[PDB]
Amino acid sequence: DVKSHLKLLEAKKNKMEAKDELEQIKQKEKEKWQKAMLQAEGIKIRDDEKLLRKAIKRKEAQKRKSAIEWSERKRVVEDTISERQKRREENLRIRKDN
Amino acid sequence: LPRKRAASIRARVKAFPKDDRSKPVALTSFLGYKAGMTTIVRDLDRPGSKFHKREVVEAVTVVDTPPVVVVGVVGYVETPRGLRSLTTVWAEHLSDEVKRRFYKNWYKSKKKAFTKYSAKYAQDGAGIERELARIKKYASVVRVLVHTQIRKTPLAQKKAHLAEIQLNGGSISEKVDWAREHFEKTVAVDSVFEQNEMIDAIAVTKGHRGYHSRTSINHKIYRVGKGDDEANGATSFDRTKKTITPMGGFVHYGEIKNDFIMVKGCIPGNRKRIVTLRKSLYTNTSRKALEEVSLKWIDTASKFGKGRFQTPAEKHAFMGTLKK
Amino acid sequence: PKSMVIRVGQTSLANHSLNQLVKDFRQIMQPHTAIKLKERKSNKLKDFVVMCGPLGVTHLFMFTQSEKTGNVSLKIARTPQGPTVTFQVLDYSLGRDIKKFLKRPKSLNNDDVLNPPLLVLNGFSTSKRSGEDDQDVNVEKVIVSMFQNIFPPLNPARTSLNSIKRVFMINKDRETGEISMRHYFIDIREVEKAIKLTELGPRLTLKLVKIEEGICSGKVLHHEF
RNA sequence: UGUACAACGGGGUAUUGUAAGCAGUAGAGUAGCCUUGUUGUUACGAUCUGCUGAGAUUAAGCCUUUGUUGUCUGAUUUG
RNA sequence: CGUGGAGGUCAGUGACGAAGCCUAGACCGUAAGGUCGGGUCGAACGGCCUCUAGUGCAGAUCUUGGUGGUAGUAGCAAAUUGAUAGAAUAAUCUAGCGAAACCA
RNA sequence: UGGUUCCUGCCGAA
Repeated sequence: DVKSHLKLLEAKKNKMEAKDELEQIKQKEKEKWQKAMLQAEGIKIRDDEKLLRKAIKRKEAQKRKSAIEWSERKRVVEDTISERQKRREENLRIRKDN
Repeated sequence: LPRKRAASIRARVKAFPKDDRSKPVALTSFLGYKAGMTTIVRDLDRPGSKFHKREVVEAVTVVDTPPVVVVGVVGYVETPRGLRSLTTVWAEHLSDEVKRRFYKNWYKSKKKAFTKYSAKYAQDGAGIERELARIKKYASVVRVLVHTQIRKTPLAQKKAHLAEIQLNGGSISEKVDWAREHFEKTVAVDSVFEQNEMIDAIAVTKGHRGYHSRTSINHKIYRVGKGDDEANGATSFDRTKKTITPMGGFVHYGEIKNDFIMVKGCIPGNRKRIVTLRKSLYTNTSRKALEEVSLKWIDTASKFGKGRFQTPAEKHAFMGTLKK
Repeated sequence: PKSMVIRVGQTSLANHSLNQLVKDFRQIMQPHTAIKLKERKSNKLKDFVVMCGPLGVTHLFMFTQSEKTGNVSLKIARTPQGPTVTFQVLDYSLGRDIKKFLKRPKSLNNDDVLNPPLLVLNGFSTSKRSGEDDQDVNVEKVIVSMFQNIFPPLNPARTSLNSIKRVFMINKDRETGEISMRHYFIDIREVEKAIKLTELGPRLTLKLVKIEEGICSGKVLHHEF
């Protein structure tokens, strides 16, 4: 999940901000060599600040679309039920007139 | 018409010209392969037109003509339900082109096509001659089975094409005996077609829309060129000793070392395509039909680029020597 | 594990010589990475391969010559986001010149050698330190991972040893600073072993330059000059 | 297992327009050197001339090939 | 004619199988219905003369329960330390989950 | 307003 990848991203950034700057530079060297090795090996490493947030924004927009559509479908169901009740009331009023 | 694609790439001849039984026994159509297009200078002989006795330049289409060979015949008897072949008759020795045509997997087949039919001339011919006398007796109309010498052609397909031709000479018995002599022998168009003949073309057009059977009629044959002639590209005016083959050859086709037909105008289909050349369904007399044309000059330059010579001897004569 | 080969740039696609190298690299690689019927590349498309390619391909290859200097370059890429490696060529050789220099009956033509090639690393890396710079050791290890991961992974007891036909070797001396890729077609002497080799296609030599991101000129990861 | 196919190679046809490099007295002129010129000559000299329709492309959907080189096979269905 | 219960009676039937269920098993009734065979089943139940009634259903857009199609469809929070996954670059397919409206 | 539960026989309108 992208929530969990953002969790691991923030955990990595907090571990880097915790440590000393020389240790930071050497750990950035370690991560760039190991990350290049795993990427060119075949492991798709998917950790970015903007891209993981935009994936979350797209998921949120899709869920908003779903909420609008489902709410509208419920409205249309209520409309059709109301109109069929109106039809049956009109039939009963005609049969009361007859 | 609904534009659905052609059934076979060899287009069908749905109607043949009228039978005259006072003329000798002769074919009515032919199957060739179109090489390409060029431009012909000739003089127009058309009184009533301002261009009378004037040089005209005309686009032509040339179809390579390998000599066609007859390997069988087919007689159709009339039924009240339509035409129906009571039988077909084959010759004995058939090429690998034709035995290839029956097969889909010739490269790995045991090539067992007409083996036991060859036992039918191991006998005197009794069943076969019974069938010939049957087609003498029955079967009012006669079609012959013909195929081309496709190995004598720059086509990459070694598989020749078989076709029926309605035989509009006289005497069904003399027709089938004519075909009997003409089994496994050759027929050139010089005994069939001639100069100035108005012919119709039956061909499948260029797919891309396309790939449809089309019959374009009334095309005057301009040259029945012989394969042995080295003056194929020549005229009484154009005294060069040169062939009909273009400078560099026909584009995407190859050459014509065989016979050829140079016919006026255009034609459906592309190059490398099987085309049926049929004689006209009636005697056209339009004076566009009766015209005995007389050529003057033949373009044989390159269509692979902007050509500038006709023979390479002309090319060396103008350019002189080179560094190479 | 599919792969691409493209020459990038006007100078590259202008050169008919580099087209021969494109053809020969297309002839070397495995049938899964056989890019064949991609011979006619277009003037319009320029880094447009990254939009349709990663639907079904990995590990792209780039050729480029600088407009200013007379040197042509290889780049090795991943179509997912990864690294690229930049190389200068050394001693470009026509396979047709290798024909005329020494005639050998070659099986590049027939479809019997429609088979994947193999991995030989001629001391490309050292797991030992051997120096003061361990980033060079990291370069060696990452590029080892690259050549073992461009080709399909071979857990060897699973692998069928019937298809051997194409073999491939990368020669790295540490003192030369030169990596050379020379491949041979194999022959079998049936002595229960002994195996002959014959030259097949292009022989080359390269030089390490730089490490960028897998999208070309994205992020320059390592300089080496 | 064959005018068999294919990779080369060759020839043909077309495209572009004199390749790289060599030589110069050709080069508007500037200094330089004396043998101060009745083209005295040596250096720089965009360029020009000869080698040179030269050099480059040529089927990827052009044509041809007595030259070389390799090749020919598995899975399924029917009386 | 049928149903629950009650008085009398058949010294009625019944674990060697009551009642109930099924019965492309037979029979008698004009019918309401009744009788038997067979299968299943396990503990009560019938005939007759009377009494008594919360006593007979296809509908009431009846009540409650169960099950359909819709439909593997809509669609993916529609109910389900944190969240449909997989692939398409971190911008259509598969997989998984899966409705309701309505329905002489 | 809509619904309103077994059969057969006899009599049977406006």
